[PDB]
Amino acid sequence: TCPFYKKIPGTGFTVDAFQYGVVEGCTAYFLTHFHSDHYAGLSKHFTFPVYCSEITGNLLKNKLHVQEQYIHPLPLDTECIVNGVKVVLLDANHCPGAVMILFYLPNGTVILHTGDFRADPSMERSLLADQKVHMLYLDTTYCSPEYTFPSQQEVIRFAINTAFEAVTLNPHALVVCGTYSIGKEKVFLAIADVLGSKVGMSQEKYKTLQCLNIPEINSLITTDMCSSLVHLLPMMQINFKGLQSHLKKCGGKYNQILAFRPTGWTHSNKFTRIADVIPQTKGNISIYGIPYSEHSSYLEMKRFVQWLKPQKIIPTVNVGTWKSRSTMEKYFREWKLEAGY
Ligand code: NI
Repeated sequence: TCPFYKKIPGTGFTVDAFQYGVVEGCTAYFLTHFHSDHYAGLSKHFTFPVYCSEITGNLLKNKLHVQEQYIHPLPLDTECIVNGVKVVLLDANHCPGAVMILFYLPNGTVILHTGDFRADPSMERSLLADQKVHMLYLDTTYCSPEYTFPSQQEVIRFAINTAFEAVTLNPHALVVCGTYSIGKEKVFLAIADVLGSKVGMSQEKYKTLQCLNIPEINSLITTDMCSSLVHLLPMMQINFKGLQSHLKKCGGKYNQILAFRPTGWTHSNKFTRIADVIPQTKGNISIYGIPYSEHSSYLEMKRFVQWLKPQKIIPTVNVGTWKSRSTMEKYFREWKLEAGY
């Protein structure tokens, strides 16, 4: 049965609620982005209307085989009527195709559902500036002050410099990057660009990337492993065993692997600077864990919420324990008392 935080009061709408069967009263199912916890339950046998971005729509059709007739893509930054309710989709600065959804209820209440997001100051000059928000359905993944990590720009700078240095010293070194979902494409694309290479990957991952509307993508990726010195592999293969096995497969073309594991937050963040990160090494294999986040840091989240000044906050992440829920409620009250709303 569908939890309260996936229901939109005063509508027949749900958000990211496809694993509960037919939801009584739901006339339109919104999907914020193509991550499996959020789409869990959709398949080619779904027959209710699905509203989403163009990109999410490409992925539902090609990867999940949902039928065309039930896919409803909406452009971003555009007032749209759905089943007689005005809605707007906003870029969530998460993975490709990810949105936030603004709902303008028939009684005058305005609701923002963030989906998954990485808050940014640029959101303060979107259509959110223009009117008041009563209720906020908030991605609270990292809602605790221990959660620090650097900017995406700093992390990409570290990766580009690390890779270019290693391959310029040893032209026979291979770079490998792990992936298990869409998102974080900048990691492998920025590294391949500095090396003057395409990125090689499986047929299944190539297909996924072809759904994402990335400009000039045909110039950046390929299924021909041999021609490429940046390879993508499943995240589960990013360990000494998996990589050894992969190097065997390249037929004596390379004698060193340098590998990247983009993680979310890891406790090494509370002591160390990005500059000072060191790999795990065994032999001719080095693995770097880099903190490339597509969710808000605690400070970014706090800034956003203090700017928006919502009347009520409903968390959508970390909701399963009493201790989590109580901790999040304490920070919302500090923020409100500090800012005066
Ligand atoms: Ni996500």
